Parts: sequence; structure tokens; C-alpha cells
Amino acid sequence: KLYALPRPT
Amino acid sequence: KLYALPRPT
Amino acid sequence: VLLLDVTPLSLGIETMGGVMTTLIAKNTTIPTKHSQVFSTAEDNQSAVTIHVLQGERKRAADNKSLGQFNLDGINPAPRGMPQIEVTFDIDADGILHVSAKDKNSGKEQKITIKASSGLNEDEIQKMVRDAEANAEADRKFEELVQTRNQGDHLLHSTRKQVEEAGDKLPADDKTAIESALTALETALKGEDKAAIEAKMQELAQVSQKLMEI
Amino acid sequence: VLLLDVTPLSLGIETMGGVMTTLIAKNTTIPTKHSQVFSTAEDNQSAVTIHVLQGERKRAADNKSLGQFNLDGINPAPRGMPQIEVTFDIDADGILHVSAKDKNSGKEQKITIKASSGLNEDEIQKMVRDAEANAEADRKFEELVQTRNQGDHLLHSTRKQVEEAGDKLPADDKTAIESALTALETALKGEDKAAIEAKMQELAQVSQKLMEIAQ
Repeated sequence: KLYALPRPT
Repeated sequence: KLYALPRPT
Repeated sequence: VLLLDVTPLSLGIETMGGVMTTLIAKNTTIPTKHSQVFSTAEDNQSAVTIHVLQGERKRAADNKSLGQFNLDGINPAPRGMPQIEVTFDIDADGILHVSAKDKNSGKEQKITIKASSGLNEDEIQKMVRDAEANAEADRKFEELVQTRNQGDHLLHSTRKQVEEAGDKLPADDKTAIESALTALETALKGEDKAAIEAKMQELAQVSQKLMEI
Repeated sequence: VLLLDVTPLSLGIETMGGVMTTLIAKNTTIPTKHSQVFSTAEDNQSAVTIHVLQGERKRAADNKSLGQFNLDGINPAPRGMPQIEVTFDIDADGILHVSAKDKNSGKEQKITIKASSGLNEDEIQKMVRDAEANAEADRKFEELVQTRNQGDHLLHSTRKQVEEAGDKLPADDKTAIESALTALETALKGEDKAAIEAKMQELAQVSQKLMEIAQ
């Protein structure tokens, strides 16, 4: 449903 | 593998 | 590339027993060309019909007809002998060219089908859905037809062998066989695969001598 | 019609754990546009990377990278709470426009990806077959990633709590915890689900005082 995004780098 | 075809009409 | 032209549904032809046989898979990139050899359903067949279809259904009748044409002048021969090369070619403008050529006689026929032909976007998506929702039944139909075709061919064969042996076949043998033929012919009209095979088996069972002959 | 102009492969972004999440399905007619809300992987994360991918693999690393951008200035919040709306728009020219907007901060960032980007025809065909051949391994990878992510989350929240608690945490405990953390960290690098959950258990067993403190 709700997927999560990584922080940069 | 070898398919066959009907005659017309 | 982030985009491309594809043919949006499978394209093929009707083969023996009313089944669709695909030449170009759905979502194949265009242009494209695909050729495949087919033969004749029965002995001494001098013509075939190429019925061009679009769709995902195993029953040819369930797909969208794009056209048809006959290929005549084939030399009458045993079923399976003629080598009929069927080519589907879609050009860059989405125009579909279908040809059939008999390799022996060199006789050929063809058709051109306009890019705007067949199913529209909403019809395409329904087709895909209907195919998915009917996947099991379409598979059963396919299997049914394979069996009917086998049984069909068993009739013809058996019949040709009974005539071919004439005298050398015991009357009681011939009788058992004639009766098994009838039962099989009857089963073939049905939609029960096991029933047809069972009649094939009963027929095999009483054909042993004829098989020796 | 016998001819449709479509996206030949699925288009999406990378999500937590190295997963491909699709925004536009393969063979979608152009033009087209789709939006989906995402959030942050960790508590108080201030920025996200949007890694645009083309392909059919559930493993992000096995798909084709089309581009990337960051969206920063995400306000402090527990993980999963920010709302990052990602939009993919493919125009009639086949140019892909990707934007992300943070609904809270109102910040947005965009890129434009030219029509000729990604995989060529041969590669597209290979990709579809590849995906088909790996359908089961990819299903298993998805399961793995669920556990991995739970593990990462426990790792992160434990670390935070330890710090928050600093001095009030008995040295006995903080030694056991640092060890368990390390063990868990290692486990995460594997594709054994049980081993991950087991390391999480071992960390939990040594965290009771931390939990009391933190709570």
C-alpha cells in the first residue's frame, strides 16, 4: 500500500 | 507442432 | 526507449477443430514477421482456408475476425503431407500482410489488412480480461479439441484399414470394430474428453487383429 | 487497431530494501500519467532519493536506471508519516516527466527523461524473459525484503533509544546491545529470513532495560 523511500547516497 | 487447416466451406 | 509500437493482441489463424493458433504474440514490437508451416486436416484435401484472427481466446470463434482467404490447387495428398507456409508480416505503419503458400505446387494467396482493423482500446482490455477470467475453460477446450482431432483421425485411419484388409478380417472382428466406430463418432460430438479417449481405447481394444492385418 | 504506441516496460521507483515499485505498467498506451504516495524509510529522515527505473524485476538492481533525484527539506516525523507524492507523466512525444512533492513542506522536485532513454528492443525482450524466469525468486526476494526492512527498523529505533538514554543504560546492557546490533546488521546482508528474525530476537532479549528507560 504505502511504500517507503531511502535517504540519499 | 504441426497444426492442421480446415478445408473451405 | 520509453516507447514503442506493438500489436496489442495475439494474431493467428484458425486450425482444425476451431482453435486459434497464434503466429504473433500479443505486445510484440512492430515491424515484425513470423512464418509457420501448417498442413491439411484430412486426406485428399485440395484447399485450405486461412482465417485471420486477433485475440487471446482459445476458441477461434471468440476472437476478432480480421479476414480470410482460401488457398486452392493443392495436390490431393495424405493429411499432414502438404507443407503450407503461413506468413504474418506487420510493417512499420501497422499494416498486416498475411500469405499462405503451398511449397509443393508453389500456389500462393494473400491478403492485406489495414492498421485500423480489429479491436479498439476498450475492446482490447476486455479481451485480455475475458481471456484471463476464462483461462481454465479455454485450456479445457484446447485439450478437448486435441483429443477430438486425434479421435477424428483414428476414425478415418481405422476405416481405411478395414477397407484395405477387406476379406482378411473376420466378420466378428469387423462388427466389433464397426460398433466401436459408431460409439466413437458419437462421443466426438460431445465435450467430454475422457469419454472420447475411452471410446478410442475400446476401439483400439477390438482392432488388434485388424492391426495385425 | 493492429498498432498501439505503448511503454514497452514497467516504469517505477526504488523503494526500501532495493525493491522496484511500479507506477506505470508495461504495455500502457501513451500518453499516460499516474501518481502514488510514498513515505520515509526511517524516523526523522529529511530527504528522499527518487531512483527512476525501467523493467519487470522486483529487484531494483536488476532493472534499468533512467535517472535519479533527491527531494529534501522533509520535516521531522516518524517514518511512514510524511506524504511524498510521486507522479510519472509520459507525453505523446514519449518524454517521461517525474515529480515528487512533499505535501507538508510543499517542496517539489522534478526530472525530465528523454524518449530514447532506457532499454532497446533486444534488451526489452531479454528483460521480459528474465522476469518470467525469475518470477518465483522475485516473490521470495519480496518476502525477504519485508523481514529485512523490519530488521532495519528495529536496528534504527534501538540505536536511537540507546543514545537518548546514554548514561542511564547499564554498561552491561549497552555492551550486549552493541553486540546484538552488530549481529543483526550482519544477518541483514543475507537472504535468510529466519536468521534475520533470530538476530532481532537476540537484540530484543538484551534490550529490556533499554525499553524500560526509553518508555
